[PDB]
Amino acid sequence: GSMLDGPYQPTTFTPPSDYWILINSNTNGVVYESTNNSDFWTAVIAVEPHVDPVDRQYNVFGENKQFNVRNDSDKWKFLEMFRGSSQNDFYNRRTLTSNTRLVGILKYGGRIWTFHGETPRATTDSSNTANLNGISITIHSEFYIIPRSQESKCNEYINNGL
Ligand SMILES: CC(=O)N[C@@H]1[C@@H](O[C@@H]2O[C@H](CO)[C@H](O)[C@H](O)[C@H]2O[C@@H]2O[C@@H](C)[C@@H](O)[C@@H](O)[C@@H]2O)[C@H](O)[C@@H](CO)O[C@H]1O
Repeated sequence: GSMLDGPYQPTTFTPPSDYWILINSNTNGVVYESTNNSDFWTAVIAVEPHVDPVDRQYNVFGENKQFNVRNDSDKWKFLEMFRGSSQNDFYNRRTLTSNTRLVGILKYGGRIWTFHGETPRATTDSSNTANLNGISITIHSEFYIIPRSQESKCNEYINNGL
């Protein structure tokens, strides 16, 4: 393969450990939905530039939800919405403000890692789970696969683009 392997078309799958999934977001709305149905639900919402605070409807994990969103940047903003238990409300856990429209997720070392902050200085952070292998993802845009060992490149792509 290539080190940067893709693009792959939208699908649902169980990500392999130790590869970055790099998603080229092409629109507003749900970029991906990821859960193991027990303790980990993350959905990322894309919010186009210059959106004043507004309540929008999104379907996530087959549930209509209303999220208040805003973006006061020229860049796109990606909202990580999380719940760690089925009955809890989703909350906005992390954001990534980005000119490149690339969003990253990785299973590595018992945890899920994602990029947050603001390009070109976006950085990674981890999220815990007691069922890492059970996490599946439905990705609604094209994506790429890059080994964790080449995170340096992944970071470059997240921060400066393809
Ligand atoms: C110390 C370490 O290995 N950190 C890993 C993370 O990689 C770091 O990511 C931060 C942003 O949050 C910085 O970019 C930092 O430079 C990164 O460390 C560099 O790259 C990593 C992959 C290693 O090669 C390290 O030697 C190098 O300095 C990484 O994001 C997470 C999740 O994969 O694991 C951390 O251990």
